[PDB]
Amino acid sequence: GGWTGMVDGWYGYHHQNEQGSGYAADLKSTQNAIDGITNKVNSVIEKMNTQFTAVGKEFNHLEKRIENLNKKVDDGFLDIWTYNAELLVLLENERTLDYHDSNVKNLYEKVRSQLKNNAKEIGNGCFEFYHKCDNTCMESVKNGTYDYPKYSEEAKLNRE
Amino acid sequence: GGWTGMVDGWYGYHHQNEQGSGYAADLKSTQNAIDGITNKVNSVIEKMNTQFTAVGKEFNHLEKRIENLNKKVDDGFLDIWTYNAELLVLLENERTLDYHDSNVKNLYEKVRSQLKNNAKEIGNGCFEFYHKCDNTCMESVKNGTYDYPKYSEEAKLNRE
Amino acid sequence: GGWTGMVDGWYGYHHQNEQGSGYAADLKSTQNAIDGITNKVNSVIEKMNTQFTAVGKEFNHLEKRIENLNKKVDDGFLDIWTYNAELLVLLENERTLDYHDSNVKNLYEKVRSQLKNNAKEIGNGCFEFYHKCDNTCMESVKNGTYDYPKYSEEAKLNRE
Amino acid sequence: TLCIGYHANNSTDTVDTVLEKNVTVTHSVNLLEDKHNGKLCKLRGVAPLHLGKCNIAGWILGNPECESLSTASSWSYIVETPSSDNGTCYPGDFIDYEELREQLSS
Amino acid sequence: HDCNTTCQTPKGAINTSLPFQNIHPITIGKCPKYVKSTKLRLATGLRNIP
Ligand SMILES: *[C@@H]1O[C@H](CO[C@@H]2O[C@@H](C)[C@@H](O)[C@@H](O)[C@@H]2O)[C@@H](O)[C@H](O)[C@H]1NC(C)=O
Ligand SMILES: *[C@@H]1O[C@H](CO)[C@@H](O)[C@H](O)[C@H]1NC(C)=O
Ligand SMILES: *[C@@H]1O[C@H](CO)[C@@H](O)[C@H](O)[C@H]1NC(C)=O
Repeated sequence: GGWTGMVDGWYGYHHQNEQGSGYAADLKSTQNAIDGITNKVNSVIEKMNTQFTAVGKEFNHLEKRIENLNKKVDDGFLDIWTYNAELLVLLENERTLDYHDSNVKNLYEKVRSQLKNNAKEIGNGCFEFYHKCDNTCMESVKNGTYDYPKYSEEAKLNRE
Repeated sequence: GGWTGMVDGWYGYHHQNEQGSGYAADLKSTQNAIDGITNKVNSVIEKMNTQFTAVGKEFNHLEKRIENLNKKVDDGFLDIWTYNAELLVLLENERTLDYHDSNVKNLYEKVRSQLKNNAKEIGNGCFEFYHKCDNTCMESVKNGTYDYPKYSEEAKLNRE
Repeated sequence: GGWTGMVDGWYGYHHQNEQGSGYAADLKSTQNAIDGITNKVNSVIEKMNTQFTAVGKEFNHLEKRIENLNKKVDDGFLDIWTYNAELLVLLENERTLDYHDSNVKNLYEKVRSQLKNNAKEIGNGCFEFYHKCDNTCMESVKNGTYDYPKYSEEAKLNRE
Repeated sequence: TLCIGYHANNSTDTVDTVLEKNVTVTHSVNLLEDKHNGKLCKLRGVAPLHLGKCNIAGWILGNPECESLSTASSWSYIVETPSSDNGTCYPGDFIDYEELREQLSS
Repeated sequence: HDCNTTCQTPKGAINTSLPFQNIHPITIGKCPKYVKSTKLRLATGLRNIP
């Protein structure tokens, strides 16, 4: 589940260590996610460019066949737009939710890649360090700069 | 390839151990897959809500231009629906097949997560246990309750 | 980033070892990717099957309402096709790019599966062998036949 | 050993997708109807008005050969055969015939 | 015939509820849309590869 206490972006990290605890949004991921979503929503709206029209038409009592043709035209257009719009919404909502799931999955893998054998994969997005990992260490991991070799000795000594 | 002998659901497990062998559907996965597919098929059909119409129109020999307009209307609607329907089917069939592939991929990962270093990943969806894993053990793995620590000693002793 | 020097297919490998270096396309992957893309492009074009039509219609000055109906018909069809076409292109371009990303991701995993503990995952699609892996060894890996057990002794000796 | 797999059967049903063609699948449905029952039915609970060998002009004017037709109190649609030749028997212009046919259709 | 439908074509009534039909372009009723396609087969299952 998500963090109702994390309101500075869509995705982010929470930590607990010897020196303290808290959370922060991962704004590289969140901003990319935002640009993705923003472009998507705008394309849905911005591409549907209409012109000035006048829909209503008037016919007399001896023109029933023409009025009915006009109705036929309105009905076909109405069914097409209503149906396509429902499918577009349903399809995009599933894709949107998968996109979001992708972005957070990517962050997990980036962290795992840096930590390698110096942390346990436990669950709830958590990596349990096998060595002391203080605030400097955790910021280094979040920023993509974890210097794995300097922590590998401690990680194995705490397991041997 | 799939199991032609497994007809109690779309996804499931097969095992062989000291106490016996056989297979069973994973009904958590299968039911979720079913609800997904059912909602998808129903949305495709259930959203296309039409009204009572009468398509045919009649014109005389001095109304050729109107009859031709009526044809123009029928043809445009026909091309739109035929084309969109073909794309919808082709697109959804690919998405459907990916969805199914996703659900079974997810089951593999859940098992791998529980087994960790107590089984070898060999292929054909198989995890080879490095320790005796009897019917109780395998049911525990399938149900998400494998008690990894009680099998880790045996798994390493059979490898050391 | 890609290789501007690799022009014999969309996906492939590059290597460096004691006996030499170079690259080659993975044509199993590239051909499958091509068939996928070819079928996709062709379905977009080949399914939109039109008939012989004549669009223009002529009306006199006392038929303004009919001419306007004809315009209404042309405009509705135009808005539908323009919009759907833009969405189809935008949607497919994203799916196309994901498809390509999938195919190359799959190749990485196939290699990783064969190499197991005999190579380090370093990045830029690279697996660093922990043992001598000459041209015969690398071709064996690319072809799906790496005989892992014959290299595992050397790989651990170079790490112990 | 514990293995994760999936269902297979004897289905020969194939579908096409955007990336591949003739894919055999285990379960499949149509979105397309290609059957009808071969009958003209009551529409929304009301019977059609069948005119036999007469067309509407014949029926409404009283062509002598349409005398055998029954009078419907209501109808959902009108059915004429491709051979509904008995119409106007004294030649002339039936004015606004198409509009009358539309008004009497239901 | 003494039968009842929701959609009627000249070749006979349509009994059914799927979104498209390829029976006839001229219909009366709460009808499926006419298409030129001969097959709109939507997979519900997985690839049948034994
Ligand atoms: C797609 O399949 C259609 C149905 O044919 C069946 O599957 C193919 C792959 C062959 O095994 C055939 O003997 C089967 O009956 C074919 O009519 C069609 O031509 C195939 N591809 C196309 C559309 O050309
Ligand atoms: C439609 O036909 C059924 C018999 O199949 C009958 O029971 C029902 O009453 C009929 N409906 C109407 C409106 O006549
Ligand atoms: C045909 O209509 C009857 C109602 O009279 C309904 O019970 C039956 O399921 C329909 N058949 C199909 C194939 O939809």
